[PDB]
Amino acid sequence: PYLGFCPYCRHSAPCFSPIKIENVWDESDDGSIRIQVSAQFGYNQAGTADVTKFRYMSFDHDHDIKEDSMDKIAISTSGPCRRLGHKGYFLLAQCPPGDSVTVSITSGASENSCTVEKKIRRKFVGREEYLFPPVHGKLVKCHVYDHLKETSAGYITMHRPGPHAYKSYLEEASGEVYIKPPSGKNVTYECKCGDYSTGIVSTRTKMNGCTKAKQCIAYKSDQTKWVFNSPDLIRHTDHSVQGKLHIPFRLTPTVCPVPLAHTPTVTKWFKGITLHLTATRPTLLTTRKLGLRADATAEWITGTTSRNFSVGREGLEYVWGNHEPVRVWAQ
Amino acid sequence: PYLGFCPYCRHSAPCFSPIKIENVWDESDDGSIRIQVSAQFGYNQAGTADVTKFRYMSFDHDHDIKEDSMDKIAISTSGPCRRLGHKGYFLLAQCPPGDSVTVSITSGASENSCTVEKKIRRKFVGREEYLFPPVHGKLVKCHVYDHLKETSAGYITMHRPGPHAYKSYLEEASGEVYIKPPSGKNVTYECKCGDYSTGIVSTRTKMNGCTKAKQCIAYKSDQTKWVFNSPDLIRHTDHSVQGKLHIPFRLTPTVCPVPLAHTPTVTKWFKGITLHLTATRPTLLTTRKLGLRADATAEWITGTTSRNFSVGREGLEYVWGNHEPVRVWAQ
Amino acid sequence: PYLGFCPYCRHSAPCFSPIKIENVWDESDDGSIRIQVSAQFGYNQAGTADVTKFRYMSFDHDHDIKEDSMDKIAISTSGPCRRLGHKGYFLLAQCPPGDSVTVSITSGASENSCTVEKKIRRKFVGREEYLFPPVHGKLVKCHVYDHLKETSAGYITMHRPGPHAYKSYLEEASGEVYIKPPSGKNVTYECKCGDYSTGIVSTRTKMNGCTKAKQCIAYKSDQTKWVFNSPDLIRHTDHSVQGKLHIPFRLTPTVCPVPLAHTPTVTKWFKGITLHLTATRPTLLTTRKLGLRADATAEWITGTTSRNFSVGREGLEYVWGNHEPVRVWAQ
Amino acid sequence: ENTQLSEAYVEFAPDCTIDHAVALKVHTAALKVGLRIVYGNTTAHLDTF
Repeated sequence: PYLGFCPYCRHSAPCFSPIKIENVWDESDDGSIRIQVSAQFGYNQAGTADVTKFRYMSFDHDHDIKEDSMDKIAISTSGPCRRLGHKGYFLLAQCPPGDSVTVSITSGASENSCTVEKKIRRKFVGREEYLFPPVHGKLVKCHVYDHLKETSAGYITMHRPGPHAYKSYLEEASGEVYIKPPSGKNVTYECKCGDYSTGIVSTRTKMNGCTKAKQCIAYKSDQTKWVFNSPDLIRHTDHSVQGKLHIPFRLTPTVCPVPLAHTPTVTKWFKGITLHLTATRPTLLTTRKLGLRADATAEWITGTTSRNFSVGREGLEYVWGNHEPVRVWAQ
Repeated sequence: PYLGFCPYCRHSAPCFSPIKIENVWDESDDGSIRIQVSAQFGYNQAGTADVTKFRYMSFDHDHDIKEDSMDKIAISTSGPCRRLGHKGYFLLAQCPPGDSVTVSITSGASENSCTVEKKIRRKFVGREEYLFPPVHGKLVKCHVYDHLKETSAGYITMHRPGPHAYKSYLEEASGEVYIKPPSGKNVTYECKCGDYSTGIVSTRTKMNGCTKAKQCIAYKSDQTKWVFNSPDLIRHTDHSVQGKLHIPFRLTPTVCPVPLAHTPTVTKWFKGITLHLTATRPTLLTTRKLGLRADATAEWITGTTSRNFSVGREGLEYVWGNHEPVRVWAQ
Repeated sequence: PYLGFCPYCRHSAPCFSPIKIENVWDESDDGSIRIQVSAQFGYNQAGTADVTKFRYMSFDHDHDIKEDSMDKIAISTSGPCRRLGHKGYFLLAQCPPGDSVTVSITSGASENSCTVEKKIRRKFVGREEYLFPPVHGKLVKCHVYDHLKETSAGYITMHRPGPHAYKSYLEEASGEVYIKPPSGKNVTYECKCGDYSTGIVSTRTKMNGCTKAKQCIAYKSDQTKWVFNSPDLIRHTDHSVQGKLHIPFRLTPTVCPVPLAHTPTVTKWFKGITLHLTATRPTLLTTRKLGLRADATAEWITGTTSRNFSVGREGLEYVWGNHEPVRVWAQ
Repeated sequence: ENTQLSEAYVEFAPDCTIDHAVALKVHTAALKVGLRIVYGNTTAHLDTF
């Protein structure tokens, strides 16, 4: 549960939150969006799997791992995003179009949000635009993020956390710097107050030659956890790869329904065609000659129009929307 | 209270919900929207008028009629919509512009929504676009949906419900098909298990020659209700028209306030004019000559601009926005 | 706390609210928006400063000053707006882009809103578009509304309230006009019922020669308050300037962070340059020759592209986004 | 016979104190230059018209 530097917190400014996004994937054909924040979901305080709740980082100088429930998180881009699934470090949700993605935790009045830019556009599959998958239509090949929690699109590498300095650990009194570790936690400290010095103190300890608070650092040795290789953390001295965790919600292939546009009306004349077309939505027409030269043309149309096409003895081919190709040969 | 095959449920798929929209009207000049779902509103359990509650279809194998309140229905297109009226089968509300309309019941955590495409566009009346009806302006003819509950824009035809098979009614045991009607309800059943057979069982009854549960059908004889001629339901054998219910919120004519654009400034020269125009919004200027040839032109302008118009001896006529026509005659 | 004539109340129509907007300012580089409504904020019933509550106008024939809390006012233009500050007559909030601004009080189920048109546009500072102030970038001069409550952008002038008539004060009985002042308040009245007549009644008083209730006017002499010079009030006979109050949230200068675009790649040839440019957002490129003739050109680019520029011996200068100017001299 | 006086005028917007344009007329442009002169071993900075 690391916390990091979100570019846009609740109010206006970049600041440090436990739920920062760093990267987003939007490649699924159904518009399903997979998100990664520094928080981890579906696990209880010790990390054991518990779907209903999650654990995250604390806003205190002890900086332990705190918890909340699933019902108080929200995802929103332009309107609210419907969540689809969650596995630890990763989320997946369906949501409306927008220019940025927002995660928000609402611990009562304690609101903490992260927003990151991402031009999420409505995408579709086939040769015609449609808002919504129609009830009737052809079944074609598509790729959608698998809603199953136990899939794997890859792995992410985790390391030991690096030093995390604090200032409640330090204090100035009568021009002398003392450390104040919390109870029972062996806190390692170091500084140059003149000559270099390092050690571990578990209790309030005085330093010699130290004249300013800013001169020293103290922090507890928490090696019992693994953190993502995030770009907002100062890493341990040994950044060996130590853990790999799966990237859930693998982009699986499947079938998707797509409309079938209005079949044209062919109005015919000497060596050629005049196709009358109706399409409420942008639909692609693609034609090509069947001889040595293709002379292929592709274009999107809306509304109702008509197109003249010369047909040679070699013939012509046209594909209207998702309909199958159609061939012709002039007389 | 039939339940329709809403193309779009809460999550992503088509399902069967009691609140399926089937068709929408958006012609009213104020943007008021009339919606028709399979649910009804303003009636209590027996059907007697009760504004504060509505009844709808049940999600169970007894499939009775259940109820809820108005306060848990919501209408939304791009943002939330303000309900303006409801009368049995019909709803009316004002909506912000959007591409689809969504009805949603929030029975606590039990969320049931239907969404259907409709390009609702912010429309206006007059010769100039405007966000809102201004406080000051001309009073012009319009047609708005009447908010009164007891109006009638027409009628809708209702018939007896057809057969509604169920699988809780049927069961397989030791390679034999039995029926299990709910308590005290005479349930009609039929199938071919070899030769054909039909009847009614009010209690658990066995069938002979029946080897598969899929072979037969059972359903209770509910002739005490009338259902809309919906395209999602298998009708009764006799689909005679048996009821006509009024289409509320008749599109009544009335008056609207419409803005008056900035009066242009005429700058003049030998046989003609130069109109200086200011208009914060798209506003229509239309002019025509007063001789044999009209040579009329019409165009929408935004911002501030100027237009030169030749004026002959026969004269010129111009209409700026909603202002009255103005005539001129060259010297 | 005057109440005036908003063009758009809750439902559809212009009507009288205590929270009408009259004017809006949107020039702050952050998009912070300063609003003025007829209501007050941060003052308790007597007017003494109390942040958690506000006072406003009453919807009754006694028309006293009523009160409510800050938690039930809301600002929204396209989505909900985050309030930043409040000072008596004035509000300030961050709003998403939109075409109009709405202030709404939700006194439980008593909703009173005013909406006014204002094309608020997402604005930015620098030579490139950006959705949010980036974490890293150049610090440039900007101007933002100072969030401090005790700043002053100016002053506004207040005057004694004018006559404010009512009808509960008047009554028709047996073809005679009587006045019914509320308890203990000396209410001034006047009319011609034939000849002219004026006075003050603190109790139910009869009028002679008065045949219709519409013939007269009564209202209490409330000179113990000062009201804004609003255009929706009938002023007192003596409209002398009698108060000035500060316009909070002065538009103060400060520093703002702005991105640095991708440094272009220069591909060189005989007396000239080919700049290869990448910019996710509209970013401004501006070049000029260093001789007698500037030949300066400026243009916004998106995506990735390339531009050929002839460079003379005298040289060429280009500025890419917020990057510093760069000079070149041909060989 | 219900007469009304309707009046209006204009002034500066309250935040014009920072958002305002100023109209100027210029005259002959006087140029002043800063120079560094080094002669032999000695250098000097000076501004001259």
